[PDB]
Amino acid sequence: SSGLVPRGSHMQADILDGKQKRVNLNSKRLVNCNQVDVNQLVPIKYKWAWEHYLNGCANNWLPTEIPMGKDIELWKSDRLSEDERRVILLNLGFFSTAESLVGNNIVLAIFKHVTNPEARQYLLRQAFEEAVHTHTFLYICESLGLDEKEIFNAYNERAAIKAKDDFQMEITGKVLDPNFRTDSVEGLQEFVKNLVGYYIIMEGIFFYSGFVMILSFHRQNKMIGIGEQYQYILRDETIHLNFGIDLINGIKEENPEIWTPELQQEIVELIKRAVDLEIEYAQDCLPRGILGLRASMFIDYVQHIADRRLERIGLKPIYHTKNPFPWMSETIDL
Amino acid sequence: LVPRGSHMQADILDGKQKRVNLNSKRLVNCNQVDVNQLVPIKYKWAWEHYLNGCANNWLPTEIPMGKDIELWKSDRLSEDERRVILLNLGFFSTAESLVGNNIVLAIFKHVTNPEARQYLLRQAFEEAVHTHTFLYICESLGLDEKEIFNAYNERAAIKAKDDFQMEITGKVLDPNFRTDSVEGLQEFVKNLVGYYIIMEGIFFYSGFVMILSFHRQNKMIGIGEQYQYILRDETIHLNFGIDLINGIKEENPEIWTPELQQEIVELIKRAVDLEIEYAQDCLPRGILGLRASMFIDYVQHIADRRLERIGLKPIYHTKNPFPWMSE
Ligand SMILES: [Fe+3]
Ligand SMILES: [Fe+3]
Ligand SMILES: [Mn+2]
Ligand SMILES: [Mn+2]
Repeated sequence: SSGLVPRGSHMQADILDGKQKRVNLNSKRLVNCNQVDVNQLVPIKYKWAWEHYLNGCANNWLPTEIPMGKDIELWKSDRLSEDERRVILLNLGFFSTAESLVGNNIVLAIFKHVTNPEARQYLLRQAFEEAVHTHTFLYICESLGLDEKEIFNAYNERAAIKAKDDFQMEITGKVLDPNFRTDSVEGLQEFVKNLVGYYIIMEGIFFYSGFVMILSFHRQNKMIGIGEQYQYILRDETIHLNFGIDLINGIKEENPEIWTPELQQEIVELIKRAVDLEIEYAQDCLPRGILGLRASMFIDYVQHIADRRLERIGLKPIYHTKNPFPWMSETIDL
Repeated sequence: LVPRGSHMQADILDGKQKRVNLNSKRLVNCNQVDVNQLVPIKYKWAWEHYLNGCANNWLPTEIPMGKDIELWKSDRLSEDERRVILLNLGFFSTAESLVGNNIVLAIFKHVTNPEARQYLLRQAFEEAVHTHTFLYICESLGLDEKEIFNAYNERAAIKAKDDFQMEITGKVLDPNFRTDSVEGLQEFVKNLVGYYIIMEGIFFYSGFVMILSFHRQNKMIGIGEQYQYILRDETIHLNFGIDLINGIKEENPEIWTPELQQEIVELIKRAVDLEIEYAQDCLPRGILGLRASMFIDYVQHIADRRLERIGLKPIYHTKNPFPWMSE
């Protein structure tokens, strides 16, 4: 399309004042943007957000496409230990509802206050991916003949799962309040803490420990169907986390006055609390070791990724621990 | 039988009470029961819509625009033919966002059911794809994107439609809005009629016809093919909307007063008038295969079909002048 503009190829305006509402690119903002029309996608300002959207759209998969026959045979055999089963069941219990918590938070809390069409475009992709992930866990329950009411209620029945999710509810903050606003320093700091709570802590910390447990099974040729689905989930979660980081940093950069010593320290403490709860959860999963996994490795690993998340939002590492699972940064071609 | 250790043991031997009773679940106003837990699924129609939507994955960038680009830049299309294309792109480019934003900002909060929400997530993402489609068309054809996207502020017949949409949206966005009263739930249902029945069910279908008529003549087939994928999505959106409205009615028969029914009929009547006005702005003279008078019949025909689906009497009794749109 480098050819001449043909005559008659523009549409005539019959509202002479309408032109003024065309969106100026440099007037667009991540939050508190009421000066321009939020319904028009164009012109795109946040290329990073649009890129995340395009990348996510290229990652389409469904749980129902992954064969579970071998997982079914292994699950029904005596070849899995009781301790191996416990790891699997606790993870399916935590994940089955965690995805709904992330998904509902995108819609009910985040979307409204991210006043930018290209970022909202990503958010709708992300929320849909959370639906696919919830579907995954129903598909696993039904494939393996598990009691799905038992699995989905896990966060009310297992203390270490509940403590993680109650912590999540607390960091959700006042954002769900219908009268909550981001057009003050306090409001915007509150909103960023929600973003840290969901992108950095829930998706960036609480999930990864489960990923290691399940992908370890996969590495050992056990439950490769569940493992393959978690691989697709991890591919999604990586983008989710990167968008969150970009959103947080962009908001900081556009509103530098919210990023105070006090807020920074508050964020570190929430992350510290999250690390402890994740370690406690890992201890509940592994009271005894399974092949290549024990609770003590998760002390180092959870602290390690916590450091990586901290750096990405401009805060200093605080644990300085080794990563006992370097294979988690392997490229998987799906 | 099942192997030993296939169950998680509770250490909150008290949390089992929070398991969801299937028959406790409701479409709206359901805060007795844990809305985060998907299972047990009560509304199978909603889950079915979700699965069907997921099998329909497409991306506008999968569809070659080479032949469309060549045709757009040549002298082969008349000024009148270009006019139909530009106005439709103008309307659709932002209307998809209006629908997508309403799902999230209005509908999701008040549909207190996980399987129905699951579908809403799919629908909202589908609207994001549709929006991407219009950006892709603009970039491909070298159109002034700000001119196309701002069309609903620049063209009277388009603005009239979206001003009407804003009115029928109601107070649903208001922080003080609630559905736990007859009046509240009636207003919520009117928003559902406004978006599923009117916007998606009438305004969009009329535009489908205009673009797909080009496709039928082998003109702008890249755009046409994208619209076929959009229509495929839109069929399910409408089907879900109709199920949701009827489901809410059945569970809350007190809202479906003679007064509400008549209110809804008047809203559909106005929508019909506005779409006919829009069709006449699109086709002041009429191009090959398209005259404004055919849209008088078509808009009325589909409005009748939508009325029947939500238990209202058809009022126009006009025939379908585009039998192919059925196929
Ligand atoms: Fe995620
Ligand atoms: Fe739609
Ligand atoms: Mn997820
Ligand atoms: Mn649409």
